[PDB]
Amino acid sequence: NTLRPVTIRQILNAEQPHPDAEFILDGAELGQLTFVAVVRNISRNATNVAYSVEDGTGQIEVRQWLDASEIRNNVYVRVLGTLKSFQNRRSISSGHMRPVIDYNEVMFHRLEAVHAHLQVTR
Amino acid sequence: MEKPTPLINSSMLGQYVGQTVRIVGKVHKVTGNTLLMQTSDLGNVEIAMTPDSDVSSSTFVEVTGKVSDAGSSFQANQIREFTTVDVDLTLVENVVQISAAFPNLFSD
Amino acid sequence: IYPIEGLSPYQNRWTIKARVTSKSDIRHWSNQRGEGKLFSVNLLDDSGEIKATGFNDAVDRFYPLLQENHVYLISKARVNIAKKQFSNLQNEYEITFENSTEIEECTDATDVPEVKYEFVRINELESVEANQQCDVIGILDSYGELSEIVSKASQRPVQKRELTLVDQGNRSVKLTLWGKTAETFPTNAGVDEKPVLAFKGVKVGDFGGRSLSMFSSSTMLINPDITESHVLRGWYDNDGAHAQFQPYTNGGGAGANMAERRTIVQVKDENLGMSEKPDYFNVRATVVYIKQENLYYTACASEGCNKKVNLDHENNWRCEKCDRSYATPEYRYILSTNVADATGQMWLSGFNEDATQLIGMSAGELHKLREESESEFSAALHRAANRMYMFNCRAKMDTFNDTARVRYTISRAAPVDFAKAGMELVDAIRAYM
DNA sequence: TTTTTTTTTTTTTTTTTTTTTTTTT
Ligand SMILES: [Zn+2]
Repeated sequence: NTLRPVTIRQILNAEQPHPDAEFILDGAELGQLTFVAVVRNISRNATNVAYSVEDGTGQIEVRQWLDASEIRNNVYVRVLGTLKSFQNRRSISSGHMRPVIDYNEVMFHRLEAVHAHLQVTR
Repeated sequence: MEKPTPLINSSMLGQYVGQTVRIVGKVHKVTGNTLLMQTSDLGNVEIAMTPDSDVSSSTFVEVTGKVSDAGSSFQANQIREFTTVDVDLTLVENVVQISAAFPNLFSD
Repeated sequence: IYPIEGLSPYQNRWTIKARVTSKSDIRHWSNQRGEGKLFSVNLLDDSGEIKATGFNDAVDRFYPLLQENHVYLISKARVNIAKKQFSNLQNEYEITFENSTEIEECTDATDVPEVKYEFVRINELESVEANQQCDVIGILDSYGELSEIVSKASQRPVQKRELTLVDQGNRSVKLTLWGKTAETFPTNAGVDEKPVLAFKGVKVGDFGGRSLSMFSSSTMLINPDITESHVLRGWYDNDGAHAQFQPYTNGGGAGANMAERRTIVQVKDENLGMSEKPDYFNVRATVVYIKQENLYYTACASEGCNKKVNLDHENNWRCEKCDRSYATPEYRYILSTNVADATGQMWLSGFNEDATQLIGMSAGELHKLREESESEFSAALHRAANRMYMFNCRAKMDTFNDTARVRYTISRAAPVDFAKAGMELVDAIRAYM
């Protein structure tokens, strides 16, 4: 049970063995995952906050649950979450979402995804 | 759909005429709505800036922009701040190169 | 004849003139489709360096034939894509010896460059950073016995030996030999009468402040005819074997790092801290969860004292050890935190110092915050997760009433240096390309 | 075609195994 650094593209290319199962990326279970991206839109609901998020490789929705005014459009963020499917759509269900520390983290993150992919793959 | 937006340096401009790219650099000069940027590449790039941009008071910047058909000019769509008032450009160069080598992760 | 830099898969008629700078031991294996042997050699000329490898029958044919620092005509071998995971060189290509391969030794050494040395004096080593290549010369003082240990990392026996090296700096440092070079060490001539030993490409470990270890690619010479060695020979024989020396220290781990970097899967797979002797390690991990209940305990208000206190009969806080009571308790952390990386998830415990930076608040400050709303208190904890650290840890056995659990303790947690963690990853990646 | 860079070492502080984002689009 793991925390996989991934690009939105990998999220989008992850296979779901049809029915409604666990996702699979590079022949490995894709549960919890993390990535860095730029907020492009913010939609606020009673139940959740939905962000449209994009990292130069693809775009995805991440919704985090209420039970964030620092976060705004056009801002880098670290996303921690679980990959989920509803009705043929993929989105991240997130608990934690933080304004990126410095830009070097964005760079560090791409490498971490490469490195991870390389290690599951050889 | 969202087309991937390559992270590029100045030498890759030729490969994306008419396409939207993403580029990082240290601000050299700002002359009206034109920005002069130094890339990890060590090459400089002319960026045409949106009316609302306070780039002047920032050190490193990330531009999402469309490459213009003359050489290495640029119509800024969006712009992202960094440094202080400490981006590592060598790190950046390497990420550019490495990202180019893994299109399964960074592209279509 | 071709320069080394000239070699490619696209040309098949070639011969190189090169000197062997280093040579591997003979490696054996087994698995599923295979099980065999190989060795490799590094080669140098005016144009550059290249790795060559022989498999199975090529070992029998060439292993005896090729000797370090000697110069050879090599011909009619395959140029292959380099496997950089197994090499220190930057070359895009490497050479594989086939059965048609011609090797004949040369009488001219003048065309071919000789291994250059950039020596670091033993006293200067503390300025070189760990896990880095370095060159060292000095007098051999003595050497350890050969020890055989199954590395928890691999799970295959290893021959090991330690040498004590000394220079004009009056400081001594330990250096580990591995494998066949380790065993055969006293075979070499003049080894007992205080020889000079010269090392090329040696790993700097921080075990005992600074210590040394060899790589596959590393090289040592015994009394080379080099101006530096005559200086030491002259020096040692005149007043060197007269004065006393310094150990460096800050049994056997010369060249090792007191807490090698590991992944969570490695830590568990290697059963670290499952035997009596504690283990130490570093892990880059992300805080995923902090346990709310029992985050902190009420502690003794005595200077220097931290024992847990309890309410007495006059509703004061009583300490046993210091046998007294205070109106106000001190609050100290007993942090229980779940951290994850790409290989797994693991529980860590932290104490007052390290847990404070993990929350950005002393345990007292947290307590007060909880007294105003649970919401702002869980925000603080919720805010503390999704953050990345280098964790320095020990792993030990605790004995909870007969039963026995391993625990992982944080001794230091530093926030990740993204730039530098980045360059590490670059290096790591380039090895797959 | 084919395989890896190896080891080693200490606090004072509660209880003993923890719940990670919970349901809408
Ligand atoms: Zn006390």
